[PDB]
Amino acid sequence: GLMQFTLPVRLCKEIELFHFDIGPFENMWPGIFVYMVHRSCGTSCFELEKLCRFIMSVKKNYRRVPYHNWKHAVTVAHCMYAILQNNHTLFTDLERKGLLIACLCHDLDHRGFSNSYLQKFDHPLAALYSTSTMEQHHFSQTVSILQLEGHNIFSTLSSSEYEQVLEIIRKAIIATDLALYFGNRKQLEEMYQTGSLNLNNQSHRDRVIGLMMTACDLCSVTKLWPVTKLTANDIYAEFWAEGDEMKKLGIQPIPMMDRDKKDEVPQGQLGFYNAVAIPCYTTLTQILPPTEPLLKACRDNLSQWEKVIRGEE
Ligand SMILES: O=C(Nc1cnccc1C(=O)N1CCCC1)c1nc(C2CC2)ccc1Nc1cncnc1
Ligand SMILES: [Mg+2]
Ligand SMILES: [Zn+2]
Repeated sequence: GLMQFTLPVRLCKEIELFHFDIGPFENMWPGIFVYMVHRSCGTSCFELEKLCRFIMSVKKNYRRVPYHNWKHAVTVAHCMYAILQNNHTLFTDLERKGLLIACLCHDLDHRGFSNSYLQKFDHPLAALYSTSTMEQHHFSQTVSILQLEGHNIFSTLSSSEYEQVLEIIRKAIIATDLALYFGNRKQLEEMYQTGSLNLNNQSHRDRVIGLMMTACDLCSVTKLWPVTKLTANDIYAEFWAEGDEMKKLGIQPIPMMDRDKKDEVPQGQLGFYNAVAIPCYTTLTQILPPTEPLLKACRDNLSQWEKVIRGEE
């Protein structure tokens, strides 16, 4: 109970910053996450014995894929931890509990393939879940791990607190379906400009939390340039693997996914930062001013990709 986690000084300090990289030492990532839960939620809110067993079962059910892996889970959790700490009073004790857990579990058992690829392959998961295929599977896996003996970190919540937090986690994980992001941000944009945004409206919170999940999920675009550049390699390793599999099914893949069209990556990133990342963090900064560092960082990286095209690296 009096068992704080501490981090080495540089981590202790840098972990509060949005642009923090969790490092190449796998074995520290659980302590990092526990540290985040304790400082964000309390040393009280989860029985340590149970959290650790949950964290290690979640690690076990991420696969050894280049991008959608255990490292991504904790990177995404970290970003949500930074947002919650810089917007202390805007969130309930329960939202803080469920959101860090939602981020850790949001890509559980990802196989390194898009919802589209499942649909054209005709994967059983596409039979069982027609939209947000991987995302409904990710939530399904979360509930599975929560139902293993000695794994229910939510044991101490009232029945109604319990349905609230599992409903936050479910909406949170579904929101990470980037197909849903576009409309969800358009509505938040419209609601913020016309000033009808109201954080006591539950349907309004849901949208705001959805955008936070999109923000946290893309936070590799908000790191120092060298982290962003090297993460971009990982994401393209999966994209091209998927393109190979599309060709294997007799389907010309979109260029993003074609390893022959590697030349066109820097323009691809421009499109992405402009169509997705920049608008995402803009609307998020508008709703939550303290998140501006994510927007500043995203812009630097957009500018870094512009330098790539102009042959300046
Ligand atoms: O780069 C990404 N996507 C694209 C690249 N090239 C072309 C088109 C796209 C694209 O998805 N769209 C949709 C509509 C706009 C174009 C990208 N995608 C995603 C998910 C959407 C899967 C996550 C991160 C990403 N980048 C990235 C991540 N971490 C470090 N550095 C860079
Ligand atoms: Mg995902
Ligand atoms: Zn993700």
